[PDB]
Order: sequence, then structure tokens, then C-alpha cells
Amino acid sequence: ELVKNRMKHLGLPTTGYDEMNDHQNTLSYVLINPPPDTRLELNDIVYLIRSDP
Amino acid sequence: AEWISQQRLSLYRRSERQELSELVKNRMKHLGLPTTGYDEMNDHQNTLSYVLINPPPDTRLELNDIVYLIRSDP
Amino acid sequence: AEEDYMADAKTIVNVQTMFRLFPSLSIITELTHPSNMRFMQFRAKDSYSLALSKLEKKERENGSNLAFMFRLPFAAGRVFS
Amino acid sequence: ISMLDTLLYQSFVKDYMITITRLLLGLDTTPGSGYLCAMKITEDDLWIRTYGRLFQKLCSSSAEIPIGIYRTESHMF
Amino acid sequence: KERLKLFFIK
Amino acid sequence: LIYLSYKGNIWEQIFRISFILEMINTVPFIITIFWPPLRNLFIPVFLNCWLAKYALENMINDLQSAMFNQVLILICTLL
Amino acid sequence: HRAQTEKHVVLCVSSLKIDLLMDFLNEFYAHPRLQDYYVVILCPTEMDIQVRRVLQIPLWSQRVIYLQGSALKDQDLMRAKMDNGEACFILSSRNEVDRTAADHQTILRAWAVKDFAPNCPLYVQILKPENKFHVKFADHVVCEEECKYAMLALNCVCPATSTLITLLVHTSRGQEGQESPEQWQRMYGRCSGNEVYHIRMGDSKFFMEYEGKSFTYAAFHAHKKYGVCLIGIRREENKSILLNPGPRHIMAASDTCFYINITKEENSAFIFKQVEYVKGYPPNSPYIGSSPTLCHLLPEKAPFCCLRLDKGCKHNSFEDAKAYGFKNKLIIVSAETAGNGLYNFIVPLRAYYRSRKELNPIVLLLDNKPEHHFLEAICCFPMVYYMEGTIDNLDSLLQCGIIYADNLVVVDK
Repeated sequence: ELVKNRMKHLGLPTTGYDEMNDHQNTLSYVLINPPPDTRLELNDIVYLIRSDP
Repeated sequence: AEWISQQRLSLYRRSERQELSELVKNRMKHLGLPTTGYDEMNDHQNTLSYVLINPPPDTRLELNDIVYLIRSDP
Repeated sequence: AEEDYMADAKTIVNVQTMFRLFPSLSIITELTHPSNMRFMQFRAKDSYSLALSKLEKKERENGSNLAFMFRLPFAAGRVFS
Repeated sequence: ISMLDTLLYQSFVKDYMITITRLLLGLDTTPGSGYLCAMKITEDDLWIRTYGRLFQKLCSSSAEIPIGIYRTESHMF
Repeated sequence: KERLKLFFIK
Repeated sequence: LIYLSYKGNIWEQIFRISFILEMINTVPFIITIFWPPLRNLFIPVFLNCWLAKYALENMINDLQSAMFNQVLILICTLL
Repeated sequence: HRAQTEKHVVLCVSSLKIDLLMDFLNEFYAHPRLQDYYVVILCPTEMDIQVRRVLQIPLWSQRVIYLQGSALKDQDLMRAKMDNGEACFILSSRNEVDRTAADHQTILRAWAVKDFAPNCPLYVQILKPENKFHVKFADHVVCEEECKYAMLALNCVCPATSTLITLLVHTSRGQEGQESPEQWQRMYGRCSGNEVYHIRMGDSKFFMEYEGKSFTYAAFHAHKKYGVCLIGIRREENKSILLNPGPRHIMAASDTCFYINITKEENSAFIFKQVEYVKGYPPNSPYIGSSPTLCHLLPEKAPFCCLRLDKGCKHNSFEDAKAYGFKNKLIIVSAETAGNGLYNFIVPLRAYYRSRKELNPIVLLLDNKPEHHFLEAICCFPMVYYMEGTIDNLDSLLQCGIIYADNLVVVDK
């Protein structure tokens, strides 16, 4: 409600605090060169290495 | 742009002498000046030099030496 | 500055910038301390400049006042203390 | 920045290390080298189960070797 | 040299 | 302990404070084994105090840090 | 007599603290091959009380030595004896308020060591990339600004590249998370040991007969078999190291290959047995050693008015970030001044190899104004803007668009 009052002062759409910014607080961590047998969970991000054309 | 990819070979395989010349050359285009003055007017010399004070009479005189004279008042 | 010889670093770096930019340009300066003649128009990859440092040590060992003498920027007349 | 100092200290025995850490970011533009990038494992990507099998797709697709992964478990405070 | 050195000093 | 820290120089190890004191004591005891009449000869094994003194210094400083522990060695050195 | 026979390592510094010292003490002695080497400090200013507590610990009292003096004068070099030194480190202390002042002094020390001892290898550390080329003669340079801002930029593309590099550069056997109960904690402890190592193709347990085969063809066959990721190659013709060469690189018989594992082959053989953008170079390189990466750029370089959000220019008069209508979520960067680090931020983020529709727009929340030096450098790049504000002031942030933003970089002093 503090931020929502600042949005009315600036003249902006107030929907963006709750709707656009959905509040997630999930744990996260990194791994580097794991074993081949290691599994792959959903929404994991893999550090690839590309090459130059 | 099929051929502009080769520009990286020119950039990578390069000396700091070229980097600094091309830095100054870009500043000259910004100011609106003739770009010829870096290489042509400023020819790059790196010769050794030193001074001598009251040498012997037998001592020689090389080319492009500068002699400290003393003039007099009219 | 807390230490002595580091006080006039700004000038040496700004000149060494101008030295690398314009080798043609003869550039003269008055640096405060006489220890920093060596750093004036400093040569990184040149053995002749680095050889003179060992010669400059034997000058100080023998008890000579004019130690800074043999540095190239001094004798050329492009710096003095 | 402790890591940037440790980089310098470890680089004594490992001379190459400085060039690797610089290339990993993409500062030194060495023609033959590449760069580091991401690929999100979405609902469609669970086709493959393990990390070893993941090479068969990524290596045979377009020269893409992986270094490591970045998981996201559920633990709400 | 190999065996006793890991137990004595290290 | 010589074969662990055999760092080129052997004279870094032999002619030292900890080592010479040991060789003054232990070398006679090996001579008493081979020679049968030298059991009754005087051997200065009382000097093992100065070796035990030096054995404490290396042991104690393995782990205030060395205020009470140092002063206890300074009593041992005198006694 | 110590300097002739025994080893010798040096450390020059502006003002030695506990964080510079302790991290160096732990990381240097962590190397098993390099344990018996002696260390010497060359600090101008006086000692702290905390640093004396570290030196007086039994083992560090033996090897670690403190010489109170400067690298400029030769007496401090003569007592240390640099000429027969194995290595020499020079740290720019994150200590002085003015960054350029601390750096100019550090560069002046680098020349003093070079002039005294020619063959002694320099492991110099430098703050500003502006004054990087003054120490390009040295073997190993570490521009802390470049490396800081480049990781922060790359963190936006791939989440945690900061930690990814932190574990590679940190020395570790990898004995962590053993007593820890949870699954992720123990597996994260295995990854601590993972560091990049080097081996030649001749003496290769892993890559014994994968020469005629392709690059990734070797790594997949190797990793499933043993568990090692192939990274880089440099043949004897030239020392230019690579990172993921394509399939066209054939694996030669004598190339110093690079790879990631917990330890190298020689240390442990346990596992061994059993829309109108333009792609081009950025013209205004603000510093000398700026290796220009190929990047997305505007065709016409937009003026100083169009860069600033805060005021409506005489081209497209808009004030806040919402009026522009930025597709894709935003990235923000708070900063003290418009330094050359913020140029090094933009380079890896605005590359040609990045997808143009994935280009998340950039905002530089500067505390001070931007200089004419930096404004001309940044001028060329697309979808990058600035506003004079701080993180403490809430209203300044909401104009930039916190309401829709993936990341927000912060750099203060």
C-alpha cells in the first residue's frame, strides 16, 4: 500500500505490484560438472558454451 | 555483410602502436581536423641522446649535434 | 600523500600516457623528487634501460652524488629535479 | 571481490587461468573461442532424464558442451 | 618419504 | 626427521640446537652396546632436560594463544 | 644465505588489511606443491593490531615476514632482494576514496619492480581499465572493474555466473558437505573442488585415442567414461586459448588441452583404475586495451537528449519508462559515477551473438551526472538509458520501472 500510493502520485497503472510482480520465494543453488548419472529437475538452467561462426 | 567478419583478425592480430594511432585518429574526426597529422607530420623517432660540457679540443663533432653558444649584447 | 616518492605519481602516469601516444613528441617536465627520473619516459621491454639500473647501483656504492645522472630522460634534457 | 584476488593468487601455478577467466566472460575476442550462455530446462525438455544423456542432444545439435546446472527447489520462508 | 611423511609432519 | 625435510642441505639439520644435544647424549649409548667395558663410563644424559625443553616448545605451539603457555615453558627452561 | 638456497615470494600493497592477508595466506598455502615458499610483505604504512595476531600464530611466524617500506625507494627492495625472487604480487587496495589515485601509485610500484629485477614475473592487480595499458608489459593483469561489471552483466543472461567462476578460481580438494544432512548441501560440496586444469594430448589417460574424432565427440565419450569436461585447446603454433571450439577443430597429438575436474590425473588416480538494428564494432573505445566485441548498435547514433529518460527530448518526448513501451523485462544498474566499468557492463550484454528479441533493456541509475567522455562511448548502443537517482530514493526507482524488472545491479562506495 506504500508503493501503491507512490504509483498514484506518479500517474501509473496500480495493477503492476501484485499482478505483474507475483511473489515467489523459492530456494536455489548452482552445480558445476556433476556426474553423468545425476538427474535434471524442472526449471533448471544449464551453463552452455557456444561457438563463433 | 559476408566479408566484414574478417575485421576481427585485423583487430585481434594488432599492436598497441596501431590501437593508439587509431584512437587519436578517431578524436581528430570528432573535432573536425585533418587526420594526416599523426603519421605524416609526426614521424616517429626514438634515438638516444646526451650532453657534454667543455670537452677536450681533440674531441670530434658528429652530425646533428647542438652546441651551447654564448652571445653578446649590442 | 602518506609516503614520500609516491606523491608525484599523477604527473608520471600522465606523461607516460603522452609518451606512448606520441613517440615523436619531445616532452619536458619538472618532477619533485630526484628518485623518479627512472619512471619518467619508462621503457618496459628494453634491456638497455634496465641495464642502467645496475650501473646506477654501483654509482651509489662508490659514494657518488650524481646517481640519477645516467637515466636517459635526464641526460636528454627532458626532465630535472 | 575476494574471488578476483584468489584468481590472481591461483594464477601463479596456472598461467593460463587469467586468459580462461577473461574469455569465460567474453572480453578477449579470440576468433576461435565462444562464450557462456544459458538454456532453461522447460516441461518439454524433461524428454531427457539425466545429465549424461543431455550431452547426446546438446553436443550433436550445435557444438554446445555444458559446464554445469542451476537448480530451483521449493523452500518458502 | 611417502608413507611416514603424511603421518609425522602433515 | 632427516628424511622428511632433506631439503638439499644436510648441515641445515645436523649442526643445530635440537640435533647436537641429542648426538651428545645418544651416540655414547650406542657405543656402550658395542664396547663391553664402557657401561660404567659417565654419559651426560642430564642434558636431556634441554632436549625435553625444546620438545615442549614445538608441542605446545601446535594449537590467550601463548601467554600462559609460553610462561609455563619459561619456568621449565629455568628448572 | 636464505635468499640463495631457499625460495622467495613478495607482496607489495598500499595498506595491508586482514581480508587481503588472510585470503592470500589461505589460498597460497592451499597449493600442495607450493607449501614451503617464503612470503614477504612490503607495506609503506604502520602495522595494525589485528595483523599482528595473524603473524604471531606459530607457523606463520616462521615463513611470513613484514618489511615496513615502499617499493619506490631501493633500500626496501635491497633488503627483500627482488632480483632472485620467484614471483611478485602487487595489490591495489580497495582502501583509498579516489580510485585513480590508488591506481597511479600501484602502476608506479610496478615499474619500480620491473626496473630493479627484469626477469621477475609480475602478477599485478589494477583497478581502472583506463590505466591498464601502462601495465600490459606485465605477464598477468587483473582489472577488477572489468571483471566485476562483466560478471554482473553476464549474471543477467545466465543466473549465477558469479558463483560459477568463484568455485573455478578458488583452490579446494572438495571435502565439504560430508556431515551436512540434506541432499543439495552434500552435492554442492562436491562441486567446490571442481577447478580448471591443463594436460597435453600426449600424456593423456582420458583422450588417449580421440585424435581423428571431433571436439565434442571426445568430450561426450570421455565424460560418460570418466567424468571430465573438455574446455579449451592451444596448439604450439600460437598461445591463443579457446573455449568450446566447434566440431571443425580436429584434436592434435601435442596440444595443451584444458579441462574441469576436482583434481588432475597426477594427484589422484582413484577413478582412473576402477525494428532496425545494426551488427558492428563499437567505435568509441573509451580505454586503450578495449578488445572490441561484435555488438548490436543503432544505425544512426542517437543524441544525448534521447539517452536521458528524466526529460522529454525534441525527438520523442517521453519521461518515464512506461511511455516508451519496453517489450521484455528491464535491467537496472545503480552506480556512483559513469565509469568505464559500465562500458564493460554493456559489452557482453549487447553482443551480436545474443538474440535481438532477448535483449533486455538497460538502465543506468547514476548518482552523479554522466561525463561527456562516457556519454559518447555509450552513445552507440541500443536500448540503454539513464536517470539521476539513488536506491534509497523510492520515487526515482519507480520511474525507471522496478514494477517490471528482472535484475537490478548495485555498485556503491
